[PDB]
Formats: sequence, C-alpha cells, structure tokens
Amino acid sequence: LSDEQMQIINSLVEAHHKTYDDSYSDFVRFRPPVRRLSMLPHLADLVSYSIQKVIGFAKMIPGFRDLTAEDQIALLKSSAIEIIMLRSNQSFSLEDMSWSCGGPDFKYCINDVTKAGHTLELLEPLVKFQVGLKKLKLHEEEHVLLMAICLLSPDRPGVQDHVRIEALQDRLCDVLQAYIRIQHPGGRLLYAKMIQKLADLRSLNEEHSKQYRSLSFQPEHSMQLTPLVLEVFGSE
Amino acid sequence: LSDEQMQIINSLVEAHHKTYDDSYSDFVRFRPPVRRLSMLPHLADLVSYSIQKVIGFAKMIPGFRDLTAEDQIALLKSSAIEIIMLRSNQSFSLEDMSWSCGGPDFKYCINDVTKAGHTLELLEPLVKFQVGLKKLKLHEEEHVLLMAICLLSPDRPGVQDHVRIEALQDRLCDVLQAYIRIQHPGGRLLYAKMIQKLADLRSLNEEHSKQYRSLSFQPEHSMQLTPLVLEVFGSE
Amino acid sequence: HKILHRLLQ
Amino acid sequence: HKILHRLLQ
Ligand SMILES: C=C1/C(=C\C=C(/CCCCCC)c2cccc(CCCCCC(C)(C)O)c2)C[C@@H](O)C[C@@H]1O
Ligand SMILES: C=C1/C(=C\C=C(/CCCCCC)c2cccc(CCCCCC(C)(C)O)c2)C[C@@H](O)C[C@@H]1O
Repeated sequence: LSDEQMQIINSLVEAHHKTYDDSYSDFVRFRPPVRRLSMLPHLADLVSYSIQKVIGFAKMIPGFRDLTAEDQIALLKSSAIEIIMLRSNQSFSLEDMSWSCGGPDFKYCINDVTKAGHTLELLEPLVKFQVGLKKLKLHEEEHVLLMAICLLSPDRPGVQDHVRIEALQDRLCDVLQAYIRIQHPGGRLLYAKMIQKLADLRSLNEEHSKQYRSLSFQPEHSMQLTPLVLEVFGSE
Repeated sequence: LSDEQMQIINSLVEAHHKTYDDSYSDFVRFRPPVRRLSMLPHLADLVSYSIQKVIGFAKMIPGFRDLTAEDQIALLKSSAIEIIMLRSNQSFSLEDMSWSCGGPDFKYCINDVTKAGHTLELLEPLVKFQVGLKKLKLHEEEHVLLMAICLLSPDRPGVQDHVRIEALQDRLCDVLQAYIRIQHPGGRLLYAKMIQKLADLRSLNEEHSKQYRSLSFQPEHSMQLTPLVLEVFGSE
Repeated sequence: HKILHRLLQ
Repeated sequence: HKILHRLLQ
C-alpha cells in the first residue's frame, strides 16, 4: 500500500466513525416503535436520520466534494438505500437474524419492517444479503471502502460526468484490491465476492423503489414520512 | 333554544369529544421533547396531530362538508392555527401559566416554544390571549361554538363562496347568542367578549405566519416539520 | 394539497 | 432538492 492509498483509507475510516454512532443513543429522539403500518413512523425517522449520516460520510469521500452539486445529488439519491443497507450490517446479528441497536426497543426483526409498509419480496433478499455480507467478515477498512465504492458508481440515473466519477471509483477499487491482498489473509477471492454484493444491492434497490412508490402514492402513508426522505426517494 | 339550534349544539359537542383526547395518551408517539430549536420536532408533531383533529372536527360542523373542497381547504389553511390556539385553552392552566398535557414531559411553558423557533413577539400575546379566554370560563357548548364560528369565517384568503359561508357562520353565531342568553347567567356581555377574541386571533394568526415563513425558509428547520404541517401553513 | 384532500375524504 | 442542497453545504 502506498501513502496515498493509506491516506484515503484513514480519511474514510475517520469519516465513518464520525457518522456512525455505536451507542445508537439518538434513536430515542425518533418517533417510538409501535408493535396499520405502526412501525412506519419510527422507520421513517430512522431512515431520515441515516440519510443525514450518509451525506456526512459522502462529503468526506476524497473527490466527492469537487463533483457538481447535481452529480452529488444524483449519486446520493440513487445510492442512498444501498449505503443504508450496507451500513446497517454493523448492527445486524447472525444470532438473532435481526438489527440490534442498543436497547430492547430498538431490536428490529423482519416483522417490524413488514409493519412499516414493505413486503417479504424485499425483506427476504435483504436479510439474505445481510447474512452473506456479515459472513464475509469485512475489516473496517473494507466495509468502509465498499460504501464509498458503491456511492461513487457512475452507472446511476441522472449522472452527467461519467468519466470523472468512474475514475474516482476506480481509484477506490484499486485501494480495496490492494488492501485485501496485503492486509487480509485468505482474501484471495474476497474482492470478487464484494463486487457481487454491489450487484445484489442493485436488485434490492430496484425492489425498494417499487415498494416505496406504492407507499408514497398514498397520502395517508406519505404524510408519515419526513421531508428529507420524500426528497431523496422522490421522483422530482 | 329551538330543536334545530339544539341539534347543532349536540353534534358539535360530540364532534369535539371525538377529536379531543383528555388523557393526551397519543403524545408519547410524538418525537419527544428536548430541553438549537430542540423543541421543534415535538412541537411539529403536536401541531401536525392537532391539525388532523381539527380536520375531523370541521368535517362534522353542519354545512361544512357540503362546501367545495377548495373552500374547505381555504378555510382550513387560514384558520388552522386559530383553532389550535382555541382548542389548546382546554389544557392551559392559570396556576402554572402553561399547557399541562398529562405527564411531566408534556407540561409546556412559554420557554419551550421559544426553543421551537418562535419568539416572544408571538408568545407574549398568545399567553395573554390564553389567560383572557380562560377567564371567560366558557361552557363546553360555547367553547365548541367559538371554534366552529372561527372556522367558518368568510373573510379568509382564497375563499370563493362568501355568501354560503357567511350564512353558515351567521346561523352559528345565532346559536351562540341564544345559548348564552338562555343557559348562561350573567353572560349579558359575554358574546361581545368572544367576538373580540376572534379579532385577537387574527393578529395572532398574522404574527405566526410571519414567524413560520422565517422558519420554513431555512431547510435545516423546515426538514423538521411534517408533510401535513408544510401543506397547511405553506403558500402553495 | 394532496394530504388535506385525502384527510377530507 | 432544497434540503439535500443545504445538507451538502
Ligand atoms: C438505518 C440503519 C439501521 C437499520 C436498517 C434497516 C433495518 C430496519 C430497522 C428499522 C425497522 C423498523 C434497513 C436497511 C435497509 C433497508 C430497510 C428497509 C426500509 C427502507 C426505507 C423505508 C422507506 C423509506 C419507507 O421505504 C431497512 C440501524 C443501524 O444499523 C443504522 C443504519 O443506518
Ligand atoms: C396543540 C395543542 C396544545 C397546545 C398548543 C400550544 C402550546 C405549545 C405546546 C407545545 C410546546 C412545544 C400552541 C397553540 C397555538 C400556537 C402555538 C405556537 C406554535 C405554532 C405552530 C408551530 C409551527 C407550525 C412550527 O409554526 C402553540 C396541547 C393540547 O391542548 C392540544 C392542542 O391541540
């Protein structure tokens, strides 16, 4: 690993630590969980909160701030749910097959999201994705690189500078390939698995967009969302 | 009091009981109070919740449902904050000079709204209004009639059928005048005081709209509002 | 006013 | 996208 590759890793890890709270102490400020669509208010606040964190993380990705505000938004909107899916793996547990975020109130199973407007058609591959990603047992350096690579994908709707973004992602994919080779024993096949995860996220992204569209078209449900959520997942 | 005047009173009282919970048990579902603009999330959820209740109340006001959807919206948008001000008097206490809504968490003083984006320029006449209105010691029949009269005011922006709405309000003002004369001892001067309260609400409405506009123009603050709140107090 | 219209049935 | 633009400074 070169010095530049090292600086990139350092800054990305620091960016994640500054935008991911391991105590989940902010969750008490969300609309509380209720166990129709009783879980939608809590989920909406959680997702809205997470979007703000993803934005914070993205702004510290090297090269992202130099992009056009339009490109930044285009990348953010299209990849938001994928980054949320990726970052949520940190709270996911193989023992409980659930997201454990501090207290008993914030221990989320698959049934909770069902009570929030989404179906098993999304949640079944989601949990399967979470299990597979957890089994990869990523270093924090790798998990953090994966989120940055995902966010800087040039193949998103609305992007204008495809070459400048593909270059940034390549430079990031380079770092990831090098790190695994030098710092991760028995990771000879790990990189290919991680790229496959990015492909999994596209299908999950697609299914979420369909189910979100179903949800956002009903005013009684869309009124439970936050302005930020409506703006990020909206078609405007 | 005639039978028709009596039926109107009955239906309005029942409408209020169905849309005003004396236990305030729903308040636990709001984003919790935090004691910048730390109180804005709780206030936003409280106001949003109250708007839904005001809508429920309005739909049961005799003649309101027969109005145009546009007129219903025009009346609702322009008078929403005034009805909220009126209905909040039920939780207001002269002992504490505050709104007491169940537990210690939901005991709101003037400083709480200050921590929610509004200034003393609105709150000082508001509390003064609350004190004066409480001192009138309205019967439930009167307090309920006042909200209905306020809501059916023809002198609002965006209204189209001024004659049909003024007629409904007149018919309501008739009921109020009769009720006070027949059912309220020493209320010889009460009706004039209540009409003066409607005039007070206009000034309070005006000041709120200015301070809301200041708040809604800042995305970091407007993102803390609810879709319903944005829609009702919005200029669209 | 899609929310208001919905809430007004 | 007024919120996003604000959050992106
Ligand atoms: C959001 C996070 C966490 C869990 C995430 C999770 C797991 C679920 C936790 C909360 C369950 C109520 C999740 C992840 C991806 C997709 C989904 C499905 C919902 C998609 C967005 C909803 C909407 C905008 C209405 O379409 C849930 C919890 C922590 O790991 C922080 C992380 O940022
Ligand atoms: C809303 C209600 C209650 C209190 C109301 C209150 C008293 C305050 C209670 C909550 C304090 C945090 C109040 C009333 C009128 C105006 C204001 C000022 C805020 C205006 C709307 C805010 C915004 C849309 C952001 O501009 C507060 C409590 C109960 O009486 C139910 C009633 O419906």
